[PDB]
Amino acid sequence: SVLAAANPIYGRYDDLKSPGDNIDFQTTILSRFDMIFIVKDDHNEERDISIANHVINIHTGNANAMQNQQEENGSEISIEKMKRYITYCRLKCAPRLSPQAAEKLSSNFVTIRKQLLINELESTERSSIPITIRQLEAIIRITESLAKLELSPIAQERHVDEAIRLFQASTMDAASQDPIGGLNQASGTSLSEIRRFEQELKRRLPIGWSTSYQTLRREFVDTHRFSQLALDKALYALEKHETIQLRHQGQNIYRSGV
Amino acid sequence: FGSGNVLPVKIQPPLLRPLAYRVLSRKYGLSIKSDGLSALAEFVGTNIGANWRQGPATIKFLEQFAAVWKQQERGLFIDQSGVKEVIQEMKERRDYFKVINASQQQRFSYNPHKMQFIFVPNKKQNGLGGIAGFLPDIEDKVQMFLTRYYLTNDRVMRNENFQMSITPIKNLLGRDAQNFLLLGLLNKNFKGNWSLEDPSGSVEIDISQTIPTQGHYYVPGCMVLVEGIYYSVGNKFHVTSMTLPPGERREITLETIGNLDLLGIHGISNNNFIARLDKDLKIRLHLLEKELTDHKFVILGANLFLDDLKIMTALSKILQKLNDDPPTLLIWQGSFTSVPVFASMSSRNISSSTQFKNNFDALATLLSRFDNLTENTTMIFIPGPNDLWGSMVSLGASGTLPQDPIPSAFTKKINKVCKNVVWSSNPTRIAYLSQEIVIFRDDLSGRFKRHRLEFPFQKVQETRKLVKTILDQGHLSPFLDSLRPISWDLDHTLTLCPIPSTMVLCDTTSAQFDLTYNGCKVINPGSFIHNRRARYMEYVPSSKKTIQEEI
Amino acid sequence: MYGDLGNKLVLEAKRTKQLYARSNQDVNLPMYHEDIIRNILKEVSNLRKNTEYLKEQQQLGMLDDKVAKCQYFVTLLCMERNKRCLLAYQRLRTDILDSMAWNNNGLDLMSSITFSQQDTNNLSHQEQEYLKEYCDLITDLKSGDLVDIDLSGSLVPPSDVFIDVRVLKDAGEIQTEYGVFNLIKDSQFFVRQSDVERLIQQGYLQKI
Amino acid sequence: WIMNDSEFPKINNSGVYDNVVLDVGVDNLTVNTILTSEFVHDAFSNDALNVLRGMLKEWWDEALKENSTADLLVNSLASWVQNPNAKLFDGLLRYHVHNLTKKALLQLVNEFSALGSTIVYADRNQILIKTNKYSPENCYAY
Amino acid sequence: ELVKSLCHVMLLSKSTILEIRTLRKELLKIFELREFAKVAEFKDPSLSLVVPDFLCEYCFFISDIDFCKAAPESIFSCVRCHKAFNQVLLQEHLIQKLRSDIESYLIQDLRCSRCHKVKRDYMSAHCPCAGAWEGTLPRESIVQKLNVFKQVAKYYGFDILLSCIADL
Amino acid sequence: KIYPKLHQMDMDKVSRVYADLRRESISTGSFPITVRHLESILRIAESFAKMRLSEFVSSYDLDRAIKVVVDSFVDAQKVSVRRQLRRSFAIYTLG
Ligand SMILES: [Zn+2]
Ligand SMILES: [Zn+2]
Repeated sequence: SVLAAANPIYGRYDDLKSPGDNIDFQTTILSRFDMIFIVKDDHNEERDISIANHVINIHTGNANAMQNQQEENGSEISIEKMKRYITYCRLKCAPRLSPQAAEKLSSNFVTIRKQLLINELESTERSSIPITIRQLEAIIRITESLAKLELSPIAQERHVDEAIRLFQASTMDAASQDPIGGLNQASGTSLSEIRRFEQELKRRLPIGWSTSYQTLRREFVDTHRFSQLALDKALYALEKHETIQLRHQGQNIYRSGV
Repeated sequence: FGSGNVLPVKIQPPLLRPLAYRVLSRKYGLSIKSDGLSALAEFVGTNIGANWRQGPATIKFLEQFAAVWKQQERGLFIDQSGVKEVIQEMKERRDYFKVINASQQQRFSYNPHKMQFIFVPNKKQNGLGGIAGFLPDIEDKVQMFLTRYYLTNDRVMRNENFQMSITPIKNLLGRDAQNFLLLGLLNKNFKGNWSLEDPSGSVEIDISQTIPTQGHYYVPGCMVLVEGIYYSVGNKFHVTSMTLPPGERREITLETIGNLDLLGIHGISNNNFIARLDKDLKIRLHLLEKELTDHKFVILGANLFLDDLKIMTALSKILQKLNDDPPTLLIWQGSFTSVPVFASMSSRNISSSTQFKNNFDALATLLSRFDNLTENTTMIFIPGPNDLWGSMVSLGASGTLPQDPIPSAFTKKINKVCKNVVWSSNPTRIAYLSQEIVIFRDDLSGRFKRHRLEFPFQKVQETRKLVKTILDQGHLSPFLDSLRPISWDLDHTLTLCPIPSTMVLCDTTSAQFDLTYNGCKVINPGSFIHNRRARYMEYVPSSKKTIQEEI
Repeated sequence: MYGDLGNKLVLEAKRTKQLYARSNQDVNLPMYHEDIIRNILKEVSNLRKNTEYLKEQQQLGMLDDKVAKCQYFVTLLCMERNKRCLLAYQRLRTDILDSMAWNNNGLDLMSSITFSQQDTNNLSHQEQEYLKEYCDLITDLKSGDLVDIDLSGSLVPPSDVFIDVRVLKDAGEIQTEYGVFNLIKDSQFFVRQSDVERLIQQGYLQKI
Repeated sequence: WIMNDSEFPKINNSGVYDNVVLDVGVDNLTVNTILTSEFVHDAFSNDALNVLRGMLKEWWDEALKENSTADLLVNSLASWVQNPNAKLFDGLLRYHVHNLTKKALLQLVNEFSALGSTIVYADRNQILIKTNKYSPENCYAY
Repeated sequence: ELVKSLCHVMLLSKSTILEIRTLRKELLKIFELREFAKVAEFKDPSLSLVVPDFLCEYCFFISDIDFCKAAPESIFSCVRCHKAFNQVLLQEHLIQKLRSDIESYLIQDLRCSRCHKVKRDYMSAHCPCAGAWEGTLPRESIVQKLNVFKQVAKYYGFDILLSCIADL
Repeated sequence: KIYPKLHQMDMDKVSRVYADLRRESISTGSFPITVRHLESILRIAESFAKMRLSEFVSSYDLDRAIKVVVDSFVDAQKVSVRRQLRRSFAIYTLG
């Protein structure tokens, strides 16, 4: 098995630029990795204080005085015990899938492979992180690995859900970078239509009161101004923390600020 | 156990414990504690005269003491209660009926993997709850509708007719043809299009050429069986047929769930073990029909106004006749005020809460006259839309379904003038011997009529339609959280997986009826006063009813 | 073909037997297999329908008798195999239940205080009923002619008159024949073996 | 949501100020807000709003010409708006009035911000203003 | 507490920060405490319970009343004119506030812990993002709100609100 | 010979300094600050303890390390924001 670590070009991910201009690994090598984790810093104050306290406890000697206790009680095991458990599990068990697990996995593969088509058609450029049959076999392997922990002789939907969630956290998150704006040929008319629609919406709707997506579609599209990409325009306006809020199961669109 | 001997000589337990030990600890039972041993000295000393050299008496006493501990579960250690069980023994040498509110009802979850009900410990018993313990947790909001879907899908999959089978929605993502049987919530997407949703996923629905099965109601927020063809050029399930899940009788439903004492009057259940009982049901069905037709409990017409004078006079005339033959139970239902009571900023007039209090003080005067009705009748109080706490927020509108009883502060001396009075929530469960009755008060027909799917294509038929929808859906709220909010942890109160034997379903917007369906009886009291006529109906546990009118 | 599913059920039984065989202490039965059993029930019902259909199709006289005999025998044999598998599984589970019922000094098991060895929901309803009548049978055995002998007593021979014991769980004063034991936790007793057999069996004492 | 929104915004700029501070009291905010001024699903009807505006304008004009009843009506309109027990009461009307008053207060603070001064506090009845000058004796004209 | 509250008043200057912070450290040297100790930070001793828009019938005045910070002689009397209020009205308004708060908690919306977004499904386990559904109004806030009402109902004699608390 | 330790020290001051340095970097700055810069303050404190041939780090050494780290960050800014950043960071280095 291969465990690899690397940095992007320019050092940081530089979320302002395209994903293809940030990852120098070709599609040939990136298809052989079951899980890819893109790691970023969020610079939050609470997390920074928690990490600072955790790191200072390590240096001042307060680490060991805690750790042994948990390793004693019920929550941690030593390296040698975990090594012996790993070797016992690998030499004793080799689980198998159930008929319902295959049905749940096939639909997830179809969904995650459909999404890539819409993303590639919208961005009019090929995806840097690929989704292939190896990505289905990876989820199968993760399901069986999860089953291996409990020495279970069969893998079921309980393990399938966790494997799917891990795959969504690892690879689908990396694929779905969702660029706010790249100023490329894709959405070229949108470069002005975004401001046009923002002005039309902010003149129609004062700082109070709300509207609906149904009305904001029907009436603003009867004039043939539809672009099929306005789904994320509302979210981008929401990102300003003032223009748009979504409430009531996403039905209600509320004007909250300038 | 006998008396008349010379006198109760006092002796130390040291000379008594060997016999008790040999009889109890060795053979059957154990743990005769020191305090319990001292307690067991008094009763054996009551007849102490010429004993400890006698024959059977002491052995039979110990045998009888063992009888309680085989009968009752009790425990191991014998404590100062030892006299408390001998009180029961001397006791050995109607009842068993209760009214269960929404809050005090036991909670049961359902595990789809195990096809079985799991107990949920009540937070009130163990949790401190001194400041906030009634408040639910967010995880219930995520499982509120999943629990409904699991219960309905189990029943659908155990039906006789089905064995096409129901297919999960996401299993349709690659198919371009064929037929599928989809079961799920009918609702509207955030885009405004009709859609069907199951725990697996969701799909849009086309009604342009749908032919529904007439005979029931198709309101958003309820499970629907649907049939059609899926088109992958877009994402649309073109419907060709629509129906509702079939209903199940309680006799066939109980066998699947075993003999769980859900509304357990036989006993109670905890996290350790559950309770079942079958043999007592036959004898108590015998007792139900053992010439007990004298039992007579009466439901008044709903929505009676205390502030109105004519209503009070009519109620006095009705209680005049009720005094002659006192009903076994008398259920006063409906809103007790003709106007919602709210904060009432204007203090020039008397406050509306004080007016609410005063209107419950005239009841004492009108009721104190009829002494027999006080003496041998139990009254059950049902709230309404315009009562105190709800109207402070909803302002007369209908909101949360679990509605708390009327506060005891503003009604205090009606508990004195009357002997047996119980305040109960809006949905409640009367457990009478081998019978379960459900009390529910809201306007169902208006909300059904207002919200229908309206497919692009004698008044008593509407009553049958309403009954069939309510009974087949197995739930008293076939509506989304938008139309009526629901307390998250109390939703089990509103789910009728076992069909109740007798149903009280009052609706002022629907005419009175008396219908029978798969193992139940549905009655509709309503509109206490109508056309200058005041009506109230009688029902007997032997499945006969009467309507009594008094202009 | 038809019976190939039932074999799986038998396989499960084998695994349970291992847990019964490799058991230093008492164990709990796994979950019931009502879904597999219902599948065999469905397939044997289909076999019954097939036998009926063969009956009519033969009695209208369209088919040779020698031909019909073969499928008749096949259906009969498949039903017999399914019955055998189900009965073997049921008998193994019944034997384990009987062993536990005997190894709790009679008593009503789940209704009264239990040694927490088994969860309520593992057993089937019919198994729960069976356990109840079996416990009642043990009870009215113990009151038979052999009152003096405790038929639910210990099965290890007595060879030590005086033993040292240690209390595991706290409790109050308990009277015994001609004396009293005070069960203060983390305290040691030197007393005769006969007095404390009951308390050791119920987990309030340690060692022997 | 619209009947559960009765909270008003406030400004609470804290510190120690070595300049002069003015404590003004703004009365007639609601009536001034009313007199001054399809897609939206949470708004009151504009026609009835204009009818109310005309009613308030005529009432104010007659109240100016020594009319006691008109003055009483003008004073009691604000009480009438928020009372549910009063008939013709609409929650949308109350929300509309509150939302326009909220905008009016911010506009008034911005108008004060036009000249050299800084807001310290705002409570619909008290406004505290920080002046550029240093002595109270020199702010009579300003 | 006296030294902390005395230093906090001086600290609101924004122009003499260093001078005041040196004196604060020197004063905290008398005690055995360090300048950045958590025990040496100032927090507001009082909570707040504001009932908005109360009407004076004889004054026609809109006033917002806070039942925690405001001193007596102001809770039960109007500001412009010293006319006493009616107590049961105050209790009813407090009850209205409590029930409205409980309702608002019961009708809230869900969100993803990482994708700050609204849940648009009636039956789902988590976000399409690997995450979890959390609440827009956490339980701790409403618990604290129910806590403060109990103290307010006991310092002043409000029998109706005390009964309302115990019927929950 | 010497190996000083960090038994008694002010954790809150260091945590606040690290959080402030992290905040004032993305907002206006081009000097990368991570968890890797939190440990440098402790290393410099141990170095200043070594200079004195002491086996325990005191408050003076930690304060001096914080001052060195803060002065190394402030003086690598633009002339426009340097005066504001120096004033904002001046409360920590009171001595
Ligand atoms: Zn006043
Ligand atoms: Zn997410």
